[PDB]
Amino acid sequence: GADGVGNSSGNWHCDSQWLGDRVITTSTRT
Amino acid sequence: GADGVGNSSGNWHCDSQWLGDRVITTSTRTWALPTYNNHLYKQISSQSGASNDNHYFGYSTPWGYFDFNRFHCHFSPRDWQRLINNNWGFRPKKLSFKLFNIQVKEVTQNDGTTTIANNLTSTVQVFTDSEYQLPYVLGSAHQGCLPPFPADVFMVPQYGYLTLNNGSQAVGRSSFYCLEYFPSQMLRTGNNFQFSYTFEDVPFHSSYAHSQSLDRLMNPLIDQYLYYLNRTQGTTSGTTNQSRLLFSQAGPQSMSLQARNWLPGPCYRQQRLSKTANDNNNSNFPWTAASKYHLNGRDSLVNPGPAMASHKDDEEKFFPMHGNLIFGKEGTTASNAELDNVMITDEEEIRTTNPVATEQYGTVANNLQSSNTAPTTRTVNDQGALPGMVWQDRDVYLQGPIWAKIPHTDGHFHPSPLMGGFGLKHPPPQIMIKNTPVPANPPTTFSPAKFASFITQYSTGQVSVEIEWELQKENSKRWNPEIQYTSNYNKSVNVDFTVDTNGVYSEPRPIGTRYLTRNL
Amino acid sequence: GADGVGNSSGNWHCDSQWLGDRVITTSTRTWALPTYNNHLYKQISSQSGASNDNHYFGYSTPWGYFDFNRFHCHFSPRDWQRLINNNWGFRPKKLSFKLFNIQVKEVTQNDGTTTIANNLTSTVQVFTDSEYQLPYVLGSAHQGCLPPFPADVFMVPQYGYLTLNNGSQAVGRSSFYCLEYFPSQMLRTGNNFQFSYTFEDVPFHSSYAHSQSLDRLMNPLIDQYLYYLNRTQGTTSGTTNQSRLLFSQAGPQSMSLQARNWLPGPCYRQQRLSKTANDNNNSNFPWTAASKYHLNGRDSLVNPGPAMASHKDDEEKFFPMHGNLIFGKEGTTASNAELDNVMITDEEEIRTTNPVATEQYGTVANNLQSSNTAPTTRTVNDQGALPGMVWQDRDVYLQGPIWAKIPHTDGHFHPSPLMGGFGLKHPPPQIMIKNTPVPANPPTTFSPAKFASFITQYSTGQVSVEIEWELQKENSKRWNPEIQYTSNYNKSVNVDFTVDTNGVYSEPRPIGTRYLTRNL
Amino acid sequence: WALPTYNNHLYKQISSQSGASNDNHYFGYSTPWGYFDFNRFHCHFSPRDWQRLINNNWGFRPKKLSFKLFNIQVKEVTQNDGTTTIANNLTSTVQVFTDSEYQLPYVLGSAHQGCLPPFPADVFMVPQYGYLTLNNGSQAVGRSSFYCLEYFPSQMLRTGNNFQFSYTFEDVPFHSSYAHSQSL
Amino acid sequence: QGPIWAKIPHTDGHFHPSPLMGGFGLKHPPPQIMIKNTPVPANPPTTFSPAKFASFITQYSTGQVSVEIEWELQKENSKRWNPEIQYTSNYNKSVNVDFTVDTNGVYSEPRPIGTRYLTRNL
Ligand SMILES: Nc1ncnc2c1ncn2[C@H]1C[C@H](O)[C@@H](COP(=O)(O)O)O1
Ligand SMILES: Nc1ncnc2c1ncn2[C@H]1C[C@H](O)[C@@H](COP(=O)(O)O)O1
Ligand SMILES: Nc1ncnc2c1ncn2[C@H]1C[C@H](O)[C@@H](COP(=O)(O)O)O1
Repeated sequence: GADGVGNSSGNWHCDSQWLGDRVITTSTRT
Repeated sequence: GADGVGNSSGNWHCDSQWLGDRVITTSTRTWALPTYNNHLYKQISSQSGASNDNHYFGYSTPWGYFDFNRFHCHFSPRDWQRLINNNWGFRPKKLSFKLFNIQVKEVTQNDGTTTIANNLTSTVQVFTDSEYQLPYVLGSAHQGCLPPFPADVFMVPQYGYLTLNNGSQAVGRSSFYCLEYFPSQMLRTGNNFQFSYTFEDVPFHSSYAHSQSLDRLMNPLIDQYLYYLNRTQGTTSGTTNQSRLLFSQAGPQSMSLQARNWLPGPCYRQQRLSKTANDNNNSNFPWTAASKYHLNGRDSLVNPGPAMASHKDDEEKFFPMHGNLIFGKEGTTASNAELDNVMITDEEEIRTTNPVATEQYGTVANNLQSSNTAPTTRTVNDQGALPGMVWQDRDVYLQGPIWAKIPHTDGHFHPSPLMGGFGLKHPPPQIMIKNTPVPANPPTTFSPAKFASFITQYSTGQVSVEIEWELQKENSKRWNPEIQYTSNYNKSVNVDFTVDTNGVYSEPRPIGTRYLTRNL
Repeated sequence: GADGVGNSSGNWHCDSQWLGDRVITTSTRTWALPTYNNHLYKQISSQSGASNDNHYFGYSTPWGYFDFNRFHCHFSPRDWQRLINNNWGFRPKKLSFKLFNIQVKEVTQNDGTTTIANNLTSTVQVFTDSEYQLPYVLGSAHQGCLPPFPADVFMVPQYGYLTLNNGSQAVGRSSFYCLEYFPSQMLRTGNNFQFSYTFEDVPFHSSYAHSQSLDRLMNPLIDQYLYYLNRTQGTTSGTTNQSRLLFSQAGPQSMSLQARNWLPGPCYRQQRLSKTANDNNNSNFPWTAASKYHLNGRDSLVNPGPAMASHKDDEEKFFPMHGNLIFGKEGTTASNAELDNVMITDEEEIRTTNPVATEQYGTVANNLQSSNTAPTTRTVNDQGALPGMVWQDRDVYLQGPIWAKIPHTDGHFHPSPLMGGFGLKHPPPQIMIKNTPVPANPPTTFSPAKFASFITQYSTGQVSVEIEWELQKENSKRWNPEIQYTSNYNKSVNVDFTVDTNGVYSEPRPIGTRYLTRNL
Repeated sequence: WALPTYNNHLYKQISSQSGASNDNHYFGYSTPWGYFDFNRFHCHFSPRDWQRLINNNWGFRPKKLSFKLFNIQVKEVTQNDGTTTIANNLTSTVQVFTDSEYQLPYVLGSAHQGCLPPFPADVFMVPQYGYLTLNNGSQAVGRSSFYCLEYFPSQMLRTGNNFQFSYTFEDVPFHSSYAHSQSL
Repeated sequence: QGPIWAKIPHTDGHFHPSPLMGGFGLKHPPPQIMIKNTPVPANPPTTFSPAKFASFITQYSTGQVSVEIEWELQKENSKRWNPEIQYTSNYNKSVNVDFTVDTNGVYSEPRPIGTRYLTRNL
């Protein structure tokens, strides 16, 4: 990825939901 | 390439992998560049009566330059080991030069505090002397190369050149060069510089040492069918036996008398020195007794002369007066350092093809012997070239020079860099660099006077050099093991080729290249 | 090829015919091979304190080898005549090696009678060093070549090689070679061996001699337009005539003073010897007064040095101290033979391009002459190479060496075999041969001990070598007849180049190659 | 290689000496057969090769195999008076076979001698085959096994005959031609 | 000069089936190759004998043998900066040459040779 100065290079993804068969854990920290 | 402010114009490429047939060395370092000569070209020259053999005339340029004419710039200690211990020979092939991540910081001394900030709108200028129109100042063992250790930062050297001179003065045929009269690419932050070069055909280096000798080349078991004269008088000496011409058939017994097909390499005798500071003469002779040449009535020391052996067997203490390259250990003043502070290189692998540097060359006749005259012998101290001579060149060490620009003259003999390496007609061109001058504050009234008030600023960024190396694999039917370079497995203080307690990389010893054996 | 017991695996091909443009020499001889070193590799070395310049270290191998590095191996006396008297020059082109009609005889000493019989189920082993991994021991004037006379039988020599050594001892960089670690073809009776080789590009030999001279190259009738200085003082000497600078225009009169474009070949002075055992000094100086070189602190005699002329005009009795190849007559001990038992070769055709071996080289200045100082002259005894020098190489004789393996070093000058012939990077590889060891009777109980009880046996058979030769025809506008080699038509005792009363071939004299004249 | 006639063309029952040792008791047989072995690295690698190998590779392993017997000669000896004469018995044969079904006791991999000489120029004597079986002291049990190598199909060779054999190693982990720079 | 392989015994269980003396543990290792001289009856009697034959002509066999083995290699991939230790011959002035025949033709292996000279991490 390649962008600029006043443009965030990512979002705050921190969440977890279940699939009954599996689970996805998303974590974001500073 | 063209991008923006908050976008890196390059990545950190520093690695090396092998192809068995060849090896690619990628190296990246961080560099810093000041403003040299205050944005000015200056005429430099020899001090008014300060020295005679050191007279000179030239100029100092506001430009800096990049250099990596050292093997340790590209190979790591380990890689160099693999290379040395496995290959008959090797050579340079391709080249990739890259400049990126440029930042121009301008500094201001306000009160008693130096503040440094970003001057984004400022540029830097690069160009490569590919037409070879600027004096080639590389291949002279100068400093300012790329750091052996990748983590180290370096300062970009300044460009200065010499010209024809008559003492402290110059001749009308001298030449003044302005690097501003060269088209150069100017770069802002986010701009990068690209360059690709292709090495010419140049003979592999000798990463080998001969297991045979010049005089020990024949068959130990069979006798020659040729005859030589070995007795001029000594007969059945008793009665009436003055003299008689007697010839012998060469045998394994007459080993140093047999007919020969080849001669040793040329020579230029060097003075013998001992490392023991008491074997030597109690006199200062590093100039009045050393071998030197002179041009235009100017003495110059013949430092790395023709390739000659350092010492004969069973000595290993007598080195030639500057008969080899000497490297200075890390942290050691440039002025009169101790013997235990330098690393002297031993050229004892070329004993079989080359004459000993300090020893003589041989015997020559110089009279018409007869009943009236006794035969005379002359000790030859200097030998030009001869039909039938065969020699091995010097050696390259992990920290030695790589290439050298063969001078553009009417004639050359065996154009191999005396300091060692690859002699190139057209070597990796010079890459120049300089901070674009920024005028400080100008007056509201017009001034014809030369501008000399500039904003103080320095540049910084990364540089990347990729080189491909062709390899010559080893094909020997030697039964017993050959000698290999290795680290001392013993319990040790510091680790060879490593940083210390306060972060300083240090190269313990010089590294030869000749560990593998090939015949004659 | 693969056939049976009662079927010859080859024919006797020995003949030579001419193509006017080239000549093919076919040669076949009968060979015999013993069991060398008792099926063992032995470490050989110099005697514990027997000699100093003759120290050595190497090994003795159970293998034999084939050699034909002598011209008389291929050319007959007559052919050599045609060749010499007709061609400007010549060279090697192709090669065909063939082994056949092999028979393995095993011998047993029963009581007081040696019985010899056939061991059909026994084999012999051949292989050719084409990768040049075994020390090249050929081109050293060794004996064991093919017999000059076709009817003669020869013994196949033994292979022995030398290595790097430190006196009587060896270095860790020395090399041990086992010829068993080479893939070899094993042959039973009815098997044969085949091999084809192709010579590289190598300059024709000089089967000619110059009719002009270096200094006698200009025009006898016209004067030069160049000027030289010939008078420094001698003026109209009488009144007030101390000195004056006077120049003359070169004329046919000032023949040895005219401007020159070229120089003679290099030189390395040799001592002058007389064939008359009374002209000489009453002292034994064949080592203490002879020209020699030294490597690694080891003296070696410079036998066939640079190509220099043997004697000046009107002498023909003074030969250089080993300044040429000397051949031994048939039937003459290897230890101190008489002067009337050897054949010394005269190099008196190269007088026009080469300096005299025993004589000096010339005059050199070595001071700044003036009113205060008298001009000084130095007799030059040793001259390296120089821009503008031109020389002729040595000569090849009917019984001289043919080729020589140019050593694999970093550098060579004028890589022509000092003993004469064709210098080859890749010369006709070495062909090895040895009788496959046959275990004698073994014990019913197992023994880990090295086996050393073998059946005694020797091999025999024929060998064939075919060589093609490219020729350089003669194109001269010489009006008068040139000199030709010829036999003495006079009533004679024995016939030149022939067997005697009890069957022994003998080569009367050495045969030069330079009988035809070409200009400069 | 050289091969004698072992056990005088006879299979012999061997066993422990009647009360000579206790932890060394044994029972087996001695066969008239010899065998080939090269279960030593120096049989294949030269000193130099071994160096290249060692100094360059993380690890290594065996893959394929090619066995060949040739140039066979059968010499018969006769002691006439006080002189041993040796000659050629062309019409005589030799017998080879390979235990590929692994039915004969595997006697290799026991550090025995008789391998191929480290040095190529050296000649060696072909060892003799002998095997052991279940034993109760100096005696044997009923469950012991007697093997006759003659009950195996074997190829007989005259002079000019040769023997051929190809084998393929199974999957076996590389050897550690390395040493750890870290510790546990 | 060490062993190469070893036949893993055919039992109900093994743990870490590596030859204790070192090398490659093989379920099915290079089979055994047998050799023997075919018995040749000496001179027989004109009268028939049921007795076991034990009079043979004394004879021995000889010839060549060839063994070709292919070896898979695992190359070295280390980012070690400083040099590693290597096996080498003593470059010093020496008596006899390591791994060589002597004055009367006897090959001799000076020292044992390890295999572990290169370093890898954990
Ligand atoms: N480093 C290097 N570069 C180029 N040539 C080398 C070098 N070292 C040795 N030589 C030799 C190889 C050629 O035979 C010869 C050409 O010389 P010339 O004067 O060009 O005819 O110079
Ligand atoms: N016998 C023989 N073989 C090869 N070359 C010869 C010989 N005799 C003379 N020369 C000359 C011919 C080439 O001009 C030169 C090449 O030298 P180089 O050092 O190869 O550049 O050497
Ligand atoms: N030389 C040798 N041969 C085979 N396996 C080896 C060897 N050395 C170590 N191992 C290990 C590798 C497998 O993970 C394990 C299988 O054991 P198992 O009992 O087979 O389940 O044994």
